[PDB]
Amino acid sequence: SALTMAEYFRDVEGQDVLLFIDNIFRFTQANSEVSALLGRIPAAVGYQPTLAEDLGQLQERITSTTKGSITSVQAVYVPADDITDPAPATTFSHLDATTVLDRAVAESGIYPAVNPLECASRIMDPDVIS
Amino acid sequence: SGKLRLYKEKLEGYNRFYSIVKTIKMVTLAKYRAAQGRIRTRDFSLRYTE
Repeated sequence: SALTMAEYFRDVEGQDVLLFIDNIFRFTQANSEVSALLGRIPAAVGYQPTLAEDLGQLQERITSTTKGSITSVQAVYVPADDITDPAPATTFSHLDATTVLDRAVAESGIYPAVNPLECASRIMDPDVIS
Repeated sequence: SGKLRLYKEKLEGYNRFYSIVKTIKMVTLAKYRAAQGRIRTRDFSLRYTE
């Protein structure tokens, strides 16, 4: 629903819009809850088999086209601090800038608890930045 | 899975520990190999000191 509102502002109004989402994981979690009652065999860990396709359709809609631009900031919950989990991992390929927070950093009094060795950015290239 | 990787991280630490400790052995062995010479040249300076 919110993405549809942003798309209208992007296309019809031709404006540069911001889109904040918190939390995008719950979209996957909710579909997993209903997946069992829809007669679908659970996949690994216990998510729905359609985890990758459903998230991809939503993510591809969140993009900047020739008409307008959408700057999207999405918060991803890494269950039990396990970044190997299917949901957090599936969301890494659909992003231009990943900010990975670590509990150990926060416990040391460092805020924001960013682990720079695990973060990445697409524009970290000399051609784009100075 | 995190639980499995918890052991893997734990075993990862022990591996580096072995390497560093082995490096310590290399250092001491060199010092002992060069300090082994005194064994030849001792037991004669302290004669009238007795």
